[PDB]
Amino acid sequence: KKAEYFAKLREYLEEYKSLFVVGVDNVSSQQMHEVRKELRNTMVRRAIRGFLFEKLLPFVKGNVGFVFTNEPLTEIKNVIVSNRVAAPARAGAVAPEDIWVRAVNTGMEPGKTSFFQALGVPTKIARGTIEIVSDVKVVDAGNKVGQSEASLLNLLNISPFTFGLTVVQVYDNGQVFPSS
Amino acid sequence: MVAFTVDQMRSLMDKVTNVRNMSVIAHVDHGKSTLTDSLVQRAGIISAAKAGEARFTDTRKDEQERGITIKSTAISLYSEMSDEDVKEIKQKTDGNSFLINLIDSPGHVDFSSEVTAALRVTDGALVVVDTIEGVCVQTETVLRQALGERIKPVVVINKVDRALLELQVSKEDLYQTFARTVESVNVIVSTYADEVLGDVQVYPARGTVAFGSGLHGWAFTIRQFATRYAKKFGVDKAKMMDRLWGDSFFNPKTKKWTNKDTDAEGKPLERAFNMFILDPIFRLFTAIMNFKKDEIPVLLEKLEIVLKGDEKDLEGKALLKVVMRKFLPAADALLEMIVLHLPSPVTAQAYRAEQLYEGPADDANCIAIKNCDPKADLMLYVSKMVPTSDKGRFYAFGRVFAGTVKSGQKVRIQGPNYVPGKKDDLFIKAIQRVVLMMGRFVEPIDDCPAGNIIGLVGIDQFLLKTGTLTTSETAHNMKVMKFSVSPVVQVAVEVKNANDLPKLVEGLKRLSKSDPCVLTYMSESGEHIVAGTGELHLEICLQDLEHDHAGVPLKISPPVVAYRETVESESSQTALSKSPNKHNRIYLKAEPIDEEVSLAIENGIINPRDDFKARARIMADDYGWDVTDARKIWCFGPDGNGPNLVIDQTKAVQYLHEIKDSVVAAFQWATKEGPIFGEEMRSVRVNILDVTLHADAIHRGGGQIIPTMRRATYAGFLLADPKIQEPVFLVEIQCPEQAVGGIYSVLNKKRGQVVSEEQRPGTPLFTVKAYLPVNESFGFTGELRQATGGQAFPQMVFDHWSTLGSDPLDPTSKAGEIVLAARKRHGMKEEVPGWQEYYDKL
Amino acid sequence: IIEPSLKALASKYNCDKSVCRKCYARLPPRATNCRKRKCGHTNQLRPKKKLK
Amino acid sequence: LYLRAVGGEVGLAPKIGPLGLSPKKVGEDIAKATKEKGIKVTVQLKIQNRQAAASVVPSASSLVITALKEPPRDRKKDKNVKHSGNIQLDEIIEIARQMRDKSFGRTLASVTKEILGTAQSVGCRVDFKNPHDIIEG
RNA sequence: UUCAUCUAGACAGCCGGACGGUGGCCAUGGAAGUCGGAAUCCGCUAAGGAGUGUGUAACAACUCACCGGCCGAAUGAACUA
Ligand SMILES: Nc1nc2c(ncn2[C@@H]2O[C@H](COP(=O)(O)OP(=O)(O)OP(=O)(O)O)[C@@H](O)[C@H]2O)c(=O)[nH]1
Ligand SMILES: [Mg+2]
Ligand SMILES: [Mg+2]
Ligand SMILES: [Mg+2]
Ligand SMILES: [Mg+2]
Ligand SMILES: [Mg+2]
Ligand SMILES: [Mg+2]
Ligand SMILES: [Mg+2]
Ligand SMILES: [Mg+2]
Ligand SMILES: [Mg+2]
Ligand SMILES: [Mg+2]
Ligand SMILES: [Mg+2]
Ligand SMILES: [Mg+2]
Ligand SMILES: [Mg+2]
Ligand SMILES: [Mg+2]
Ligand SMILES: [Mg+2]
Ligand SMILES: [Zn+2]
Repeated sequence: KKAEYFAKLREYLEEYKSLFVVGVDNVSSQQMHEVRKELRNTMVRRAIRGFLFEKLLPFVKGNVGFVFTNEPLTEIKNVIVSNRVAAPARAGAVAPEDIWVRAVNTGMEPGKTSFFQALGVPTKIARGTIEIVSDVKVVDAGNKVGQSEASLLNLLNISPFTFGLTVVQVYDNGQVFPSS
Repeated sequence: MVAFTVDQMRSLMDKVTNVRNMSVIAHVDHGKSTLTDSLVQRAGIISAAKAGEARFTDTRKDEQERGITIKSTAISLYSEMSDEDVKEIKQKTDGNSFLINLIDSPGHVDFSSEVTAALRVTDGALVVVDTIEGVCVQTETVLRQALGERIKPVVVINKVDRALLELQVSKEDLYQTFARTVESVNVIVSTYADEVLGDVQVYPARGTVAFGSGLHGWAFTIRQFATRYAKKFGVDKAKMMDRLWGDSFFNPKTKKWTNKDTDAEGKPLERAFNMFILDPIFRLFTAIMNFKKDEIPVLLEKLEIVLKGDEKDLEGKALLKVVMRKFLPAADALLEMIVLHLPSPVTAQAYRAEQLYEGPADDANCIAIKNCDPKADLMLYVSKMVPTSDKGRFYAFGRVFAGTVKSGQKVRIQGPNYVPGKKDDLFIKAIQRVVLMMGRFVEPIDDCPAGNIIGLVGIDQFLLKTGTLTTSETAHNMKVMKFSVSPVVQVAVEVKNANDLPKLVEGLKRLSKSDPCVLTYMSESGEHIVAGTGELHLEICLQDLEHDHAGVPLKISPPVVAYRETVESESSQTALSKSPNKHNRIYLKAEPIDEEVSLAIENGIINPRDDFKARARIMADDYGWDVTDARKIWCFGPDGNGPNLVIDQTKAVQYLHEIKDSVVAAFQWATKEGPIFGEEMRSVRVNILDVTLHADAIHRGGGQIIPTMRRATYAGFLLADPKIQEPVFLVEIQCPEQAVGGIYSVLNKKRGQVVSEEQRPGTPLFTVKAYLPVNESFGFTGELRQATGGQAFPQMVFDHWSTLGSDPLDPTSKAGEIVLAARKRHGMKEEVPGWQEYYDKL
Repeated sequence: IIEPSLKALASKYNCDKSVCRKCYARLPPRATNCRKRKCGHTNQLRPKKKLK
Repeated sequence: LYLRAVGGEVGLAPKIGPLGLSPKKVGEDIAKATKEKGIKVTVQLKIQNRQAAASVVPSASSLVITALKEPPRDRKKDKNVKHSGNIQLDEIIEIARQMRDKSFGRTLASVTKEILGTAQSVGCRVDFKNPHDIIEG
């Protein structure tokens, strides 16, 4: 029964003629159940030392997984970030960008300025909903994200920091090709 | 600052456009009844000297030493202005002297009755807001209460002296809190303000916000500062007074204005608000609290000081109190925002008319109200009734919207129940004296136009709480003016000595008059109950009773609760009692009534004075019930009219018509005081199976049928699994979403269950309704308040009766421990007579 | 109102802890036994209760 | 673009609808057009823009099997349990399950169906847990 | 003393994911994993329970199992005296 899954991840051996190595930095499981609709880890790095050929093994550490489709190797290179994470943090997270906001109406009902006041943002009410005046930045590059500030952007005001679905390298029927 | 004249104020009541009918509004210890003090100085009344703490609209002696306004006392004031200021009125105006009709108001939730009373007779509102405490929970509720009758608000952010000293605040954050406040104040407006104005939002640059500390004596607004300093830079006011609020700065060494934070290439520039509207004031705190006196004068002189015969020999913090009151005196900021931005009676009655009219909202008088017409038939609402200063006799306090009112004038008073058609709350007597009011001294005036608030001595024999008196035959009333607190906390009042009772029953009548929603009534259980809106509100109402209205010693007690004796079985045996005269016998069983149909007479569909053949027909079909057993009914009970009935089920029996007299007699002695504990009963039917009457007559009187029957039915009661019906309230509360969880948390500890959970659109403001057993309901409202942070406003009414699956007859159970003590207190014994007595086993 | 960032910072020192069920002592939130010997370092530890 | 919950016949609303400039009465009466075999718990969907009502009916997988039962029912006249599970009608189960957006990352036409039949929660449906390696569609 | 996991990479620690049918059916004024009862099934799967905690009025958003990362060599649990 762990018989069964030693045998399973060595189960689908070679199968194909060209491939693509990828990374799983901050990507959903719903975000994966998407890509598999289009058809077109260390228990494996010894699989190759076993069934040998290739010397492609120095490319693996971090959260890595694998794809296969033999069609034009850039015809698939476009469903890559066809997914577009733009994950708005979990409940508060780290600062990978430089924060800012500008004026405009927000179309939200004026009962949510509760968050606004918690960050020293001047606000007024017009046309019925929350317009913002005199826009400012929350705090500097690489600094604090309060549950206040996150709680504001994260779900109130869709304005995230993208955590894309990337890809590192590829073997083109015998040797490997860095980028596009 | 000099007091002017009784009939001089009478003369400007004619110039309606210069009248300001408004109130003050804030959360409890926010500074308003001291704020008012600073204005009646600028009308003579109070000494400008150490008379800024004996707050005058706190007329009451307990209002004065508890330091909280209790009743919404009132005062009208005469005021001077300068022509330079009286141009900026976008409503027709007349001269340079105005009359402010104000109500300083209590701001506890228990007293929201006094503020809704204060608003209904006013057009404007001045909301006070502590800087430190900001906008607390009651501010939001009394803001809702103003827009509820469409009042225009203007704000003043107060006790900013707390901001400087206790909070060691810098300049920008202090501004930032001002920003933080005004933002949250307008989000209240954009939800409840009537979507008929829009212009009712509040912003400081538009001159609808002030800043100060009414205790220390001073206030300002950006407009009062706009002119004051635009007179030297020679530049304008309009675009200038936009540059002082918000992100717009100046940057000296560059000498031209800015747009956004602008940074000035490192360490940015401060808002016009900071170095140019507060750099004066902060230096006063810093350079006189830190005692820099050698700096004090020539810094005093840089910014236009003046001293006194004692104030120069008076340095910091008693200095700051004394210098800044002279720097930016209070009324100047206030009169500005009140005369400029608050609606005169004519500019206000025209949109509050149609909604404030009981009859057709275009009635011939509502016309003359919109016009603020002082010549129509007199049209006036009395909102409160205020103690006389003699023994218990009440001016009536309202505002008139049409015609005039003269001392000695015949008038029809139309109470809350009147319609123009027939005999209703219509008394037709005259007014002894019209009189306009101050800090309880009133000044008799003989004639008063429309659009002003006044008193009225000569009535209150004819009013009970509120009323609307007119001069036209068919002038409809005014809408009934419901407040957000309903009379929920309640106790029973008995008089300590046995004979003061007459003084106690007039006191309740006199008490009902005083507070707009104190209730007093006789209960089914036979008590005088005095109900209020909070455990605190009830305190004062009884203080006012034990001393003034009743003036006798009386002690209070939780009210006794009315149960009913009922059945839920069909006689675990049959039943037979005999007589003293052991010659006659009755046989019967007793069964429960479908609670559906016991209602059917409680709602008056089956009655004794009516006739059967219809009694029979109705009950048979739909009521899981018989057709001929609904013909041979004999009587109701108790009181001849109650929901416990009898019918005949016996064979060719001896002499039933000459005891039908005496069987209903005993039936009535059993239905208002039965077994378990002698309360009235409901929902049990009794059917008679055989009867053995003696012969002759005198061996069958009432004296032998009624002692058997009352005996012979109690027997049939305890057989049929006796149960008691506890009374249940239907309670509705309006609560915001935030603390809505505190409602369900109390409802189950107090054994409630919700019927409907719903929200008002846009509002948070849910309104949950539930069934509350009154047994588990005492102190409930006060504990719901703490469970909600005061953000809940319950409103209870009786709904129905309910049995209990806990068992009554056992004293251990939590439905028999209730009537455990019901006997001991009532004066009875330990257990309740077993069915073995009342049943002659033979 | 303590600003949310530091309401949780202090909450970590005062509110978010564990205590001993028979020694009453205050103990690190993840800790497994009590450090005080009077209770013989009993493992019976509850978390320190929190407010509202 | 919004969505609703279980409604049999009729339908609270304006807590979210009146603030959205919609006269909520014209929509709650119209919401009984997508809600009426057919009276059970079903999801809804409304997506409009500054106008009158525009609301649709969604493919609640729970609902399809319920109509595919003895749809004879009365509201509160039953008072026991909604054990309305009638004949599995495995073909109609497939048509509904096929119509279900071919969602759940549908590998097979049957990969969608194995989720539907697995709702032995819904009722008897003559056989709970149908076969595994069978014919397909 | 007994039984377990680990170079096919364990234990701790730190980091990424924690799905879809679907708010599953019973009921509930309201119960969407998280008052509760019963069906504890399935699909996509490197994996995710018809859901181990906080929380909501109900959702939310935080959480864990469960799946990978990083580190590379030993660790875990119930017991006895
Ligand atoms: N530091 C400071 N304290 C103030 C200021 N204004 C009022 N207070 C204090 O606040 C307290 C309550 O205010 P009051 O004016 O007496 O009455 P109110 O609070 O407006 O009305 P109630 O709801 O009936 O209590 C008083 O005891 C004052 O001492 C102020 O401007 N600065
Ligand atoms: Mg006084
Ligand atoms: Mg007194
Ligand atoms: Mg006061
Ligand atoms: Mg305080
Ligand atoms: Mg008196
Ligand atoms: Mg019957
Ligand atoms: Mg009922
Ligand atoms: Mg612990
Ligand atoms: Mg590990
Ligand atoms: Mg799911
Ligand atoms: Mg549930
Ligand atoms: Mg829950
Ligand atoms: Mg499975
Ligand atoms: Mg969730
Ligand atoms: Mg984890
Ligand atoms: Zn210990």
